[PDB]
Amino acid sequence: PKLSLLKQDGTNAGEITLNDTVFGIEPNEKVVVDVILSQRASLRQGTHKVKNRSEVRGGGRKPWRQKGTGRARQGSIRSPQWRGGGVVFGPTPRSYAYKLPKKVRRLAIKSILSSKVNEEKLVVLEGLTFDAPKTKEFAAFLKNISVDTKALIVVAGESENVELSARNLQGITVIPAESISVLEVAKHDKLIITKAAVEKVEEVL
Amino acid sequence: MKLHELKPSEGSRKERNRVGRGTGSGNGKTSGRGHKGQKARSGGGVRLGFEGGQLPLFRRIPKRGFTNINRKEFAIVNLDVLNRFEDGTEVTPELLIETGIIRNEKSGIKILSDGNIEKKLTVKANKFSAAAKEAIEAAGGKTEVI
Amino acid sequence: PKMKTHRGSAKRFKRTGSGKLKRRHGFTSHMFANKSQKQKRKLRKSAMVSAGDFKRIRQMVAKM
Amino acid sequence: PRVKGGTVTRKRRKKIVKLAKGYYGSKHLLFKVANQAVMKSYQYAYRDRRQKKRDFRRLWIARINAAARMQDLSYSKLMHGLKLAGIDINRKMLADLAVNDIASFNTLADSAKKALAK
RNA sequence: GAAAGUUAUAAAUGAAGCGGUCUGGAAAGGCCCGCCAAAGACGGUAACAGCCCGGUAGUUGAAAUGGCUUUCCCUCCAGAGUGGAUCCUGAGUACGACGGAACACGUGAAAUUCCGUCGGAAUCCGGGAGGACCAUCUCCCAAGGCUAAAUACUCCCUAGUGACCGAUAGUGAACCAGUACCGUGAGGGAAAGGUGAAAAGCACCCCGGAAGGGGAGUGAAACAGUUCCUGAAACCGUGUGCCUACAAGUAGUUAGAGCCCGUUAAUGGGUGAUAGCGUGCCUUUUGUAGAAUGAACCGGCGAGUUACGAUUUGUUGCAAGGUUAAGCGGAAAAAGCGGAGCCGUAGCGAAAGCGAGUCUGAAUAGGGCGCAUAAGUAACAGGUCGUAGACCCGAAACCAGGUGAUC
RNA sequence: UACUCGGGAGUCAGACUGCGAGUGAUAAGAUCCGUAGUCGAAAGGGAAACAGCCCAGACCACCAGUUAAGGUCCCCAAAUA
RNA sequence: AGGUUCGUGGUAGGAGAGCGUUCUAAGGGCGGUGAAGUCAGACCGGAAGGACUGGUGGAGCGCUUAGAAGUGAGAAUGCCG
Ligand SMILES: [Mg+2]
Ligand SMILES: [Mg+2]
Ligand SMILES: [Mg+2]
Ligand SMILES: [Mg+2]
Ligand SMILES: [Mg+2]
Ligand SMILES: [Mg+2]
Ligand SMILES: [Mg+2]
Ligand SMILES: [Mg+2]
Ligand SMILES: [Mg+2]
Ligand SMILES: [Mg+2]
Ligand SMILES: [Mg+2]
Ligand SMILES: [Mg+2]
Ligand SMILES: [Mg+2]
Ligand SMILES: [Mg+2]
Ligand SMILES: [Mg+2]
Ligand SMILES: [Mg+2]
Ligand SMILES: [Mg+2]
Ligand SMILES: [Mg+2]
Ligand SMILES: [Mg+2]
Ligand SMILES: [Mg+2]
Ligand SMILES: [Mg+2]
Ligand SMILES: [Mg+2]
Ligand SMILES: [Mg+2]
Ligand SMILES: [Mg+2]
Ligand SMILES: [Mg+2]
Ligand SMILES: [Mg+2]
Ligand SMILES: [Mg+2]
Ligand SMILES: [Mg+2]
Ligand SMILES: [Mg+2]
Ligand SMILES: [Mg+2]
Ligand SMILES: [Mg+2]
Ligand SMILES: [Mg+2]
Ligand SMILES: [Mg+2]
Ligand SMILES: [Mg+2]
Ligand SMILES: [Mg+2]
Ligand SMILES: [Mg+2]
Ligand SMILES: [Mg+2]
Ligand SMILES: [Mg+2]
Ligand SMILES: [Mg+2]
Ligand SMILES: [Mg+2]
Ligand SMILES: [Mg+2]
Ligand SMILES: [Mg+2]
Ligand SMILES: [Mg+2]
Ligand SMILES: [Mg+2]
Ligand SMILES: [Mg+2]
Ligand SMILES: [Mg+2]
Ligand SMILES: [Mg+2]
Ligand SMILES: [Mg+2]
Ligand SMILES: [Mg+2]
Ligand SMILES: [Mg+2]
Ligand SMILES: [Mg+2]
Ligand SMILES: [Mg+2]
Ligand SMILES: [Mg+2]
Ligand SMILES: [Mg+2]
Ligand SMILES: [Mg+2]
Ligand SMILES: [Mg+2]
Ligand SMILES: [Mg+2]
Ligand SMILES: [Mg+2]
Ligand SMILES: [Mg+2]
Ligand SMILES: [Mg+2]
Ligand SMILES: [Mg+2]
Ligand SMILES: [Mg+2]
Ligand SMILES: [Mg+2]
Ligand SMILES: [Mg+2]
Ligand SMILES: [Mg+2]
Ligand SMILES: [Mg+2]
Ligand SMILES: [Mg+2]
Ligand SMILES: [Mg+2]
Ligand SMILES: [Mg+2]
Ligand SMILES: [Mg+2]
Ligand SMILES: [Mg+2]
Ligand SMILES: [Mg+2]
Ligand SMILES: [Mg+2]
Ligand SMILES: [Mg+2]
Ligand SMILES: [Mg+2]
Ligand SMILES: [Mg+2]
Repeated sequence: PKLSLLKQDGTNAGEITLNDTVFGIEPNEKVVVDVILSQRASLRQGTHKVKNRSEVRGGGRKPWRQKGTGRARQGSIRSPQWRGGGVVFGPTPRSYAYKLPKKVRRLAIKSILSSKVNEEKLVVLEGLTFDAPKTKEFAAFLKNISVDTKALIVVAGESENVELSARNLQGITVIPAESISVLEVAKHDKLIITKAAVEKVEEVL
Repeated sequence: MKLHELKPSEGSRKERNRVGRGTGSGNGKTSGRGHKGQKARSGGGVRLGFEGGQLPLFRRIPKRGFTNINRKEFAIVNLDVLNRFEDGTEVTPELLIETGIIRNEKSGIKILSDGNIEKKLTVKANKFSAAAKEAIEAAGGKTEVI
Repeated sequence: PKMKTHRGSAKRFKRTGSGKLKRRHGFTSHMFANKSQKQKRKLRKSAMVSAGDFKRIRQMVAKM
Repeated sequence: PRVKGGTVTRKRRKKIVKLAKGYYGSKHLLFKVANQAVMKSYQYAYRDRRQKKRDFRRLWIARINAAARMQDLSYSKLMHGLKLAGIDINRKMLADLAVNDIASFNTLADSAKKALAK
């Protein structure tokens, strides 16, 4: 609802007002769990396959006479109990992705994006720009505002070289203000969001 | 959310039951199937309607009727949903579709006389029941058929 | 694949307003000289499927 | 993902074999035979915990009887005297006196005779 | 037929620690200091490396050949209006009879399309269809031909990915594998990975014909010595503490003396003279120690799964409403858009139809079904069912294409 | 305890003993019914051994006590009452 | 959370609570001062099971909370060695 606006160099820049219906609702923990699993279950390729008893090479011929030989009755040398025989059930190529009703996928983003505010783990910034791509200059900026951990830079527009001079750093990820999602926000500890990106998050919901 | 502390809603997820894994689980040797039947074999059982030879029920009662090809079915609106309109306006089928009362227009709009109306309204539609017509006439409204 | 309706049952069963099934009496074709009329008046009406039969044939007509 | 069996089958089977230490022949070496012996030993041990209580009580009775006959009595006619006189010492303690401290056993037997007469 | 640009087929350049100290055979590891980053992808190096090597991001590069895209060149070109006497608009065809087939449609009331045999129109005032057929009306010109894109597949090449396998697994084949072997032939078809960082792969002495050993030496390790990382079990041996040659034994368990030891230290360990009780495991059965069935022993492998639907219970979102499908967008994402559609909100009747009622009935009667007495829907998870090999192994047999009279 | 609605099954080869009948020869550990018990799916104690007979229903431990059927000369606990 | 009463044999079968295995995500860890594996012990829990110490081995592996399954073998005149 009310937060302190910070300049790029780390000083103060005034104060900002966040909408209460977006950053101030009571979180629904039992919903955020479901949405995280649904998005994580939909990221797996599911490319796995084995060979049945009808796909292994060979077979067909009955190994030996049904009766009188003294051995056990057998029908093919690729039966499941044989050595080089085929698998019984095993895996198979298969999709895992599923979605959730739209009114729930919008409540989860409100809950996860408001849970940070309750934990004082959100930093609103006046404007974050770099004239030239320089990873040295970016890491110093993370020293102006005490981060020392995984972050998530959300920038809306401009941002000439923000996306470049943060790739090499490990725990830092930059998303252009429409890609914000439940899984990414929950995955990263802190949340750095510029002033111009708050409106775009606000207006979509 | 602290992905290291996920806890789903209680009762929303249960555990698969796997049969044929020893006799301590109660579903071991025979796996809930009994002993030596047709139902105890792989891909066993009989058809959905089969009765073991006795004549099935559907084959000892007669067929009945036919299906009309020119069947007309009307979209139904009662009188209670007609109290959401301020008195004076002219209610028309093209107005009723937008306000969510009628999703699809099947073959026409028909007003039935369930409930009661208290606001003087003028309506237009394709059909009226006998009791519905008088109800909106006794409210000072007028009845017109498109 | 979606499971198929039993067309034979769909031609002689009727679904009522409470989910039950309505049928027709089945002794009404060609021996009306051997039936008293009290026995013929009752047979031209319509009955209901019993709970034992419904418990067996409920899936043959599900999207009817 | 495949789950190949390993380090789990032999861990359970080796535990059963070690429980069959000291058995004759293959009963201490082979899993199939040793499993049947370990199961059978438990079934025996379960029902000798019942017989052990019966076996000892028959031992104490036979020792009270032998000591009581030296005083012109018998077990049946001695144990009646004690109850009729109010002494509640059980068989385990009574047999202990008859072997170690026979002097006190006679004092108890004298009270038994008094109860029988009066 | 030329000119220009782009791409594919070799490549070039490319930042930053030999930092100090400890263990160590060896530092990439621990502790203390620094630095680069449009470069913290991956692999190698004597153990885990952004700063040691090949490299990576970025920026460059084509003699020659192929591809694509533009331009030039080259090549080829009549379309509007009115009248409209007269002329033309696909003949053994369009239909029809008989016999078959394809149409979801099994000759049925059977339209529509095709094939074989016979018969056989009109041609602009004309002809065909709208599920037999006639009249009216509406739509359209068969019996000549061509046509890109949106769709199906992967023997291959380039760059990559995986809550896929890891030597009985994954292709039959990680190894000179369709090989060895079997068959006259068609055809069937295996087993088999690991020294060490580096061969430094054991100068030399002794036993022996040799093999093989014992020292010596290399190595961190030779109990790593040319099936060589690790090396379980069955199986075969050597030595030793306790018991055993008057005893009738599903081989144990309970009581127990003697002898010998000394633990994850606690009413401890090994063996046990003698005494009581005691007819293995599974399957199938009214009933099995069973003289009913299976197993020589050890080890690995070996059986209720998945997709799409139906129903019911639990949880979550919204609620007289609920919800999108295909598709556009994008990173094999997340939003946003997409309301076509589906379920519910009204039922009764074969149907016209009527409607909180309706149907039977001559009936305001009675009775059947319904409201009164009203919660659904989307998603996930569990139980069960249907279609699929559907819980795993097992026939004798049937059909289709081929190989065989060297017996 | 009943009853109603809903989800999930298994079973349809039974055996013997007492009583009432049929077939049989007023035979069968025979066969077929009705009625009660036990076994099936039940260990423990007694009938020498002996699923169905008699007593009686095992949650675990105890080197504690009282009883049931059946027994008290020795094997073998208790009366040479 | 604590009491009172009544119970706790069990085949086919129904319901519930759990152990262990491989992999994935996050947190937090140990390991050449010796990981997994393997051998031996007289330890711990109600069971499936879990630690500790010592030898061999010579480089990877646990713990916590969720998720997904090629998920646990003593028997098939089972296949291979
Ligand atoms: Mg085949
Ligand atoms: Mg074949
Ligand atoms: Mg294979
Ligand atoms: Mg369970
Ligand atoms: Mg059971
Ligand atoms: Mg079994
Ligand atoms: Mg069976
Ligand atoms: Mg059955
Ligand atoms: Mg109807
Ligand atoms: Mg009739
Ligand atoms: Mg694996
Ligand atoms: Mg196994
Ligand atoms: Mg012994
Ligand atoms: Mg270079
Ligand atoms: Mg360089
Ligand atoms: Mg050193
Ligand atoms: Mg160093
Ligand atoms: Mg690396
Ligand atoms: Mg090493
Ligand atoms: Mg290495
Ligand atoms: Mg025609
Ligand atoms: Mg014809
Ligand atoms: Mg015409
Ligand atoms: Mg018509
Ligand atoms: Mg039509
Ligand atoms: Mg044409
Ligand atoms: Mg192989
Ligand atoms: Mg191996
Ligand atoms: Mg040859
Ligand atoms: Mg090597
Ligand atoms: Mg030598
Ligand atoms: Mg020599
Ligand atoms: Mg030599
Ligand atoms: Mg040497
Ligand atoms: Mg040396
Ligand atoms: Mg070594
Ligand atoms: Mg070493
Ligand atoms: Mg090695
Ligand atoms: Mg070796
Ligand atoms: Mg060994
Ligand atoms: Mg002797
Ligand atoms: Mg010790
Ligand atoms: Mg003995
Ligand atoms: Mg029999
Ligand atoms: Mg058999
Ligand atoms: Mg045999
Ligand atoms: Mg085996
Ligand atoms: Mg909508
Ligand atoms: Mg009624
Ligand atoms: Mg099934
Ligand atoms: Mg020939
Ligand atoms: Mg029921
Ligand atoms: Mg019957
Ligand atoms: Mg019967
Ligand atoms: Mg009977
Ligand atoms: Mg008899
Ligand atoms: Mg009999
Ligand atoms: Mg009989
Ligand atoms: Mg009973
Ligand atoms: Mg039985
Ligand atoms: Mg008994
Ligand atoms: Mg008995
Ligand atoms: Mg007898
Ligand atoms: Mg006995
Ligand atoms: Mg009991
Ligand atoms: Mg007594
Ligand atoms: Mg005696
Ligand atoms: Mg029980
Ligand atoms: Mg169950
Ligand atoms: Mg870790
Ligand atoms: Mg492992
Ligand atoms: Mg170890
Ligand atoms: Mg564990
Ligand atoms: Mg483990
Ligand atoms: Mg398995
Ligand atoms: Mg063999």
